[PDB]
Amino acid sequence: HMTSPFKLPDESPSWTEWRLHNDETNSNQDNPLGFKESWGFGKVVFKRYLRYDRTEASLHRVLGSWTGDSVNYAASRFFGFDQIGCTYSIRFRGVSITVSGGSRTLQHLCEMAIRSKQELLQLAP
Amino acid sequence: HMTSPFKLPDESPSWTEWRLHNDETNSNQDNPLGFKESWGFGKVVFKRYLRYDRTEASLHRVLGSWTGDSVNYAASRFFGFDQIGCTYSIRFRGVSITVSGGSRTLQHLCEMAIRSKQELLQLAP
RNA sequence: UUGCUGCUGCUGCUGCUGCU
RNA sequence: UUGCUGCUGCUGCUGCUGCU
Repeated sequence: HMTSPFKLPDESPSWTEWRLHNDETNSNQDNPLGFKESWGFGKVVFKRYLRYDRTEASLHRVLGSWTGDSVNYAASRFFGFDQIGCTYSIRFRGVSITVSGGSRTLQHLCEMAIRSKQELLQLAP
Repeated sequence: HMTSPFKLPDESPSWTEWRLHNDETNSNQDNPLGFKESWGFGKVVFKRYLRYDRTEASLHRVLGSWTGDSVNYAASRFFGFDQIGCTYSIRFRGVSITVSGGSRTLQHLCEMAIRSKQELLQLAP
């Protein structure tokens, strides 16, 4: 058991739900069920698939999936004298963004990760 | 010879200039000579080190180092039926951002790359 | 484009090394 | 933190493969 940086649980679709969504949507790279994101600290990675429908209500919900404080609490379990690498990644509609650097830069990594997340999820389709 | 996506030439400092800058600046991860960025198309990568001093004039100059059109002109030299991977990376003050995906998403990659570049270069120190 | 296995080729990050 | 060499460990992207 490990404390996760995420504050919402994973919502990965089953294979059947994915196949049903594929049968009832025209392009499904344009209209996925949601997006995937992950936070890596040294060799430990935590991942989420979150549903997102491009409304303001849904954007607000998924932007609450991690904060600077929840990331710092989870990441500090792995910190010591030497710096470790930290990475946030998010993929949505065929585009991935990663924000990465050493643990001494974690506050800045979170600031850039949250802004990347918001821009990507709001990208004109 | 290859057509580059960049519209400004490389400004990598020499080793001596870097050592002189290191002797006259207090922290040099806080106050680097500039930032590094690269555009990768399949296995071909183009890189720049650009000087940047955190003023509006300098931000405006370095945001002119590539556009959607200069990236598309350079990247289309490598396109064909199958998609290739495309990646933009930028590192500044210890934080790297990469934006990546397949060549069919290149317009969106540029849109997200330019926004990432601007946020990172404007990040509060 | 759900999740995962094996292969490939590139990148990015951390640490280390030897120049510059 | 200039640029580069060799090592390491993770990630991300493209393509391919076999489930789900």
